[PDB]
Amino acid sequence: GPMQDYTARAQVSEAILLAEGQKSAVTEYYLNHGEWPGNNTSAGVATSSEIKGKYVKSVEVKNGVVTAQMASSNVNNEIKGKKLSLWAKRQNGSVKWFCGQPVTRDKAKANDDVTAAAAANGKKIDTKHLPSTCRDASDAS
Ligand SMILES: [Cl-]
Repeated sequence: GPMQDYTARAQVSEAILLAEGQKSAVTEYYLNHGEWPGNNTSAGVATSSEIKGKYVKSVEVKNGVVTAQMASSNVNNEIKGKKLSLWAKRQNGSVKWFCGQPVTRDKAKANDDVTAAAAANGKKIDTKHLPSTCRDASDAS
């Protein structure tokens, strides 16, 4: 119902905020090297398990894709342990950021494209629990 859906959405908003804190480091890496950072340390951000909050367990950087993982003990059943991603694409004076269900990038260096995450049993936050500003499909432009 509406109380539950609100609770979940509010919790997911914290994951987005924590993931957004990594954007500047990820972009800087890309501009410095002409390719995305493979991992958190290369990007100059904290190890993933240190990027945490009340409702957020971790934030991982993998080939420039920033993926947040919800906690399990104090979040809504439907989002426990589930994930969302942020990723960027060059516009050729700046980058544009995207946010939605989890994605991956196979290589650090191709139109900056990403693909929908393929891990079997996928733990993707349901669309209804994503903010209106975080519903991009993997193929969005
Ligand atoms: Cl937990």
